[PDB]
Amino acid sequence: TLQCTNVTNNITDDMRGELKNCSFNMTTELRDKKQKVYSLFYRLDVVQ
Amino acid sequence: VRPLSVALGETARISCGRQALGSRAVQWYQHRPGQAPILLIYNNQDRPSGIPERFSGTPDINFGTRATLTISGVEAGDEADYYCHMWDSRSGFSWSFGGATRLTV
Amino acid sequence: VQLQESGPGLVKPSETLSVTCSVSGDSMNNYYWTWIRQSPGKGLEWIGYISDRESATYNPSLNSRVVISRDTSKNQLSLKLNSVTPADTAVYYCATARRGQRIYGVVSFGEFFYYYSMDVWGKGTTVTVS
Ligand SMILES: *[C@@H]1O[C@H](CO)[C@@H](O[C@@H]2O[C@H](CO)[C@@H](O[C@@H]3O[C@H](CO[C@H]4O[C@H](CO[C@H]5O[C@H](CO)[C@@H](O)[C@H](O)[C@@H]5O)[C@@H](O)[C@H](O[C@H]5O[C@H](CO)[C@@H](O)[C@H](O)[C@@H]5O)[C@@H]4O)[C@@H](O)[C@H](O[C@H]4O[C@H](CO)[C@@H](O)[C@H](O)[C@@H]4O[C@H]4O[C@H](CO)[C@@H](O)[C@H](O)[C@@H]4O[C@H]4O[C@H](CO)[C@@H](O)[C@H](O)[C@@H]4O)[C@@H]3O)[C@H](O)[C@H]2NC(C)=O)[C@H](O)[C@H]1NC(C)=O
Ligand SMILES: *[C@@H]1O[C@H](CO)[C@@H](O[C@@H]2O[C@H](CO)[C@@H](O)[C@H](O)[C@H]2NC(C)=O)[C@H](O)[C@H]1NC(C)=O
Ligand SMILES: *[C@@H]1O[C@H](CO)[C@@H](O[C@@H]2O[C@H](CO)[C@@H](O)[C@H](O)[C@H]2NC(C)=O)[C@H](O)[C@H]1NC(C)=O
Repeated sequence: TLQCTNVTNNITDDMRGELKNCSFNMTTELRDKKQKVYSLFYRLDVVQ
Repeated sequence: VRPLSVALGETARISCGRQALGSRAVQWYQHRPGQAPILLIYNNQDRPSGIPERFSGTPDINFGTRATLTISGVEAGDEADYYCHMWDSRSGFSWSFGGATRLTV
Repeated sequence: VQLQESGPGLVKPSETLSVTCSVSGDSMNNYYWTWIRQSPGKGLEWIGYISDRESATYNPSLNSRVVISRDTSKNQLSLKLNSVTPADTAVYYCATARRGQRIYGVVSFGEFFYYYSMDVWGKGTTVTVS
C-alpha cells in the first residue's frame, strides 16, 4: 500500500492529482529489514 | 537581514537565498531607510524608467542559473537593504518578501 | 501618483486601528492596491491587495482579521485592524502594484501564473500601539 500525496496540492491548477508522490515500504538488501522508499506515480496507475 | 560588505568601484553580484523550482519572475527592491522602496528590475531583467541603466539581472533561460543581481558602478551612498521577490510556477503565491541584504562600503 | 498617508501613530491595544491613504494625481480603477507593514528587527511583510472584483486577498500569516476597504468617494484606502496585539508596532507602507503574467507552456491548458510588481511606493506613516 502506497501513501500517495499530490505533488502540487496548493501549488498550481485546481489541485489536480495528475502526479502523486507515493512512499512505501520495501526490503532493500536484507529480506528482514525494509526501508521506506518513494517514487512519483501517475494518477492513472494508483487505485485508492 | 544579512551581512554583505563591499567597497567603491568594483562590481558587486548579489543573489537571494530562495531557490527557484520552475520558471521564475523575480523582482528586486531597494529599501533605503526612511525613504520609500523603489523597484529596480522586474521580470528578471525589466527595469522601469528612472532606475539607472546599470543594474542588470539574470535572464530566465536554461533553468538552473541562480537569480543574482548586479549593481556594478556602486556608489558611496549605497547603504540600503535589497530584496529578492521570487515568483515561480511551482511554489505558488509568494506572500513572503524574502531576506534583506545590507549594503556596506 | 504619490500617495499621502494620514496615520495617527497612537492606537490603544486591542482596539481599532485605521490608517488612511490618499491617491493624488489620478483615479484608482485599473490599479491594484497593496499594503505592506514593516516591523523593527525584520523586513517588510506583505498583507494583501484589493482591485477588480473588490475581493481583496489577505496574508495567511495575519489570520485575515484585517480588512482593506477601497473607497472611491474620497479616494482613500484605509485599514481596519481588529483585536490588534500590543506587539503590532510597525511602519505601514501604502503602495500599488501592476499584475503581470508569466507564461511557460500552453496558456490554453493553464500554464501561466500571475505576479505583481510594486511600481510606486508611498513614504508611509509610522503607527505604534500604546
Ligand atoms: C503546440 O501548440 C501550442 C499552441 O501554439 C504551443 O503552445 C505554446 O508553446 C510555447 C512554447 O512553450 C509557449 O511560448 C511561451 O510564451 C511565453 C509568452 O510569450 C508571449 O508573451 C511574451 C511577453 O508578452 C508581454 O510583453 C508583450 C510585449 O513584448 C506584451 O504585448 C504582452 O501583453 C505581455 O505583456 C512575448 O515576448 C512573446 O513573444 C515571443 O513570441 C513571438 C511569437 O509569438 C516572437 O515573435 C517573439 O520574438 C517572442 O519570441 C509572446 O508574445 C514566453 O514567455 C515563454 O518563453 C519564456 O519562458 C521560458 C520558460 O523558461 C523561457 O525559457 C524563455 O526564454 C522565455 O523567457 C524569457 O521571457 C520571459 C518573459 O519576458 C522573461 O521573464 C525571461 O527572463 C526570458 O527573458 C530572457 O530570455 C528571452 C528568450 O529569448 C529573451 O528574449 C529576453 O530578452 C531575456 O534574455 C514561452 O516561449 C506558448 O505560450 C504556448 N501557447 C501559445 C498559445 O503559443 C505548443 O508549444 C506546441 N507544442 C508543440 C510540441 O508543437
Ligand atoms: C515527495 O515526497 C518526499 C517525501 O517522502 C519528498 O522528499 C523530501 O523532500 C524535502 C524537500 O525537498 C526534503 O527536505 C526531505 O528531506 C525529503 N525527504 C526524503 C525522505 O527524501 C520529495 O521532495 C517529494 N517530491 C516531490 C516532487 O514533491
Ligand atoms: C512502513 O512500515 C513502518 C513500520 O516499519 C510504518 O510505520 C509504523 O506505522 C504504524 C501505524 O500504526 C505505527 O504504529 C508504528 O509506530 C510505525 N513505526 C515506525 C514509524 O517505525 C509505516 O506506516 C509503513 N509505511 C507504509 C506501509 O507505507
